[PDB]
Amino acid sequence: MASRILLNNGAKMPILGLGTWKSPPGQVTEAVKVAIDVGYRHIDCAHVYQNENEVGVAIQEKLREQVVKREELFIVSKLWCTYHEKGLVKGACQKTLSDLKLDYLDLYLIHWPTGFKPGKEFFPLDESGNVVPSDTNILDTWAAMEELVDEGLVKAIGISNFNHLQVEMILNKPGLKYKPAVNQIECHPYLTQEKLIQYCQSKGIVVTAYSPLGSPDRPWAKPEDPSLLEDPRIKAIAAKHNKTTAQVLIRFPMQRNLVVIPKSVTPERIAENFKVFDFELSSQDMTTLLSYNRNWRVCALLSCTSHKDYPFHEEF
Ligand SMILES: NC(=O)c1ccc[n+]([C@@H]2O[C@H](COP(=O)([O-])OP(=O)(O)OC[C@H]3O[C@@H](n4cnc5c(N)ncnc54)[C@H](OP(=O)(O)O)[C@@H]3O)[C@@H](O)[C@H]2O)c1
Repeated sequence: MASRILLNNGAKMPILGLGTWKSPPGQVTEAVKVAIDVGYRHIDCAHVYQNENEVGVAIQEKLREQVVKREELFIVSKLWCTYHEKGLVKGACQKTLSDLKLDYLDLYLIHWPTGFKPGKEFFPLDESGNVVPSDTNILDTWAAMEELVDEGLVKAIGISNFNHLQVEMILNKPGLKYKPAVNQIECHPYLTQEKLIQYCQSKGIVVTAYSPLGSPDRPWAKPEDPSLLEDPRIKAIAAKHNKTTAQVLIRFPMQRNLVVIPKSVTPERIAENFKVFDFELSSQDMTTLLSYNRNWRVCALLSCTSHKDYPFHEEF
């Protein structure tokens, strides 16, 4: 297990990163400082998480203290759905850069394939509760992403939550200048994603697995829901290897050649989650974990199921 994967822009991306969705702003600065101290070199961020300024304070302190050099960090952020318009993309990227205290991102993703009406609200609603869409299509948003590469604001661009047809749409774009480097998708033993991963990998697109622990802090959790960290079958694999259940759930995507971004704000767990480079799951263990698929999603963007570009009607 090598620590970085080569992307199609020629850059190397650390295969383990720290997630920041739901990390409270008064805890995420310490979380990111601890993560960099214990070896993380990849941080996954987004404007919609409302905590980039505090993530940026941590990054800046570790660069100032010379704990790490900027070239050794791999910082990812995402363009929110209300900024898909051509004339809004650069300013969205620059606001994220200003918050993170950076002069470039290593990777900038389209957060969802669905564009929404621009404005202050992240989920603009009609007087009945549906998301109000944008008419911009995702090929014109991709052209605006390509401009950020050519202006030096980002080293790589990619996509998130795109289905196979939508990835194909970008790959078949007339005049395509840069292929997506990454598709960041939900992936864990209850949503194993075989077909979409195979597709992306065959095209040289690296897949990042989000919610690898099943997001037990997601807002909309219902106790009736499946729980990866408590699944006795996964606890038994961890017990066999003398590791924690979370460590098995992080190692699993790594052995599928995925990048993985577990979130924690707890210092002991941040350190434990990084100690996954010293054991191997067998092929039998990997096949067993894959057999737990149930097509269960943490993140289904339920307010957007009539948007033309909603990604999850599609088999994959
Ligand atoms: N592209 C997208 O649309 C999208 C969507 C969802 C997620 N993401 C990205 O993926 C990251 C990871 O997904 P996620 O935040 O949904 O959930 P996750 O990483 O699956 O799970 C995070 C939860 O697990 C807990 N935890 C972490 N390590 C643990 C351990 N060793 N033992 C027990 N519990 C542990 C955390 O608690 P504490 O924090 O209290 O320690 C937190 O409640 C996000 O933070 C975000 O960066 C992207």
